Amino acid sequence: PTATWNMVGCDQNGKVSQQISNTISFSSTVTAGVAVEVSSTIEKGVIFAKATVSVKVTASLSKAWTNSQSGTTAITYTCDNYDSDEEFTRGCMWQLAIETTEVKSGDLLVWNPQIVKCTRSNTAPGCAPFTKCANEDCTFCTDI
Amino acid sequence: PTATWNMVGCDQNGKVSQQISNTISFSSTVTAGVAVEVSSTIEKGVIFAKATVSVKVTASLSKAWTNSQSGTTAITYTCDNYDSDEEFTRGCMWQLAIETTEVKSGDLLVWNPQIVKCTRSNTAPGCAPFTKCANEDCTFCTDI
Ligand SMILES: [Ca+2]
Ligand SMILES: [Ca+2]
Repeated sequence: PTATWNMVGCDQNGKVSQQISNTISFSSTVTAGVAVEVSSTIEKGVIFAKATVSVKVTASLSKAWTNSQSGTTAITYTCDNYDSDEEFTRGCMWQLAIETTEVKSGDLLVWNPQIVKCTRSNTAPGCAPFTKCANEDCTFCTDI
Repeated sequence: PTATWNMVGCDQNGKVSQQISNTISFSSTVTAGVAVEVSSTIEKGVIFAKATVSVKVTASLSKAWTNSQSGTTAITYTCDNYDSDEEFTRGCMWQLAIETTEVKSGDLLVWNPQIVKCTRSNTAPGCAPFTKCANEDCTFCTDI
């Protein structure tokens, strides 16, 4: 047993499944505005102390145009059987620990592939992807 | 019985399931703008009180570019059976109380694993993950 796996969820009493999603989006906005300011002031100031009062009135009008596009991918995995080939009715879903080479398709679709495994209980597996316990206490692995 | 569980939902008359989701997202915006202000003022002021009126006209034009990416994981659990192996037609769903080591996969995928259990009724279980009542009043637990 070489590989190390991360546990992703355990259910003692039924199914476990997962969905993994990535979104990429690009957006842009164009804004055009105009403003009109009409102020005035009255200031009286002779022999020593000066005092003013101002009244300003502003009016604005803008218009923005946005457009955007996104793309998303979503992979879903379900636990259906153990390595022994019996139906899965409980316990844990595992994800291979190696980080992996991202897949792209054009500018806004991206995947990052996972390799998922399901086991009877929550004791961590060691066997390689597509490799099964060969002996009772799982110190050897054979091709599935 | 060692473990403590939190109740997450009870249905006296059918199924209970849950879905747990985590999203991580990074975004950035770049904004470039340009403004033109064309003001003027008329102020008349001799012997002793001064008075002005101002008219300002502004026009702006900006453009923002945003791009973002997110990633989300969603694990779903369903209650299918009791520890006795009968079909689940009512009862409660439980979540192990210990906080748990988060799994990551690159920059925007995160899980935090749960261990879920389902029971016949709403009396709190104490048995360890993958461990079942061994006796009528559940003071001892055996491997499932
Ligand atoms: Ca086989
Ligand atoms: Ca059993």
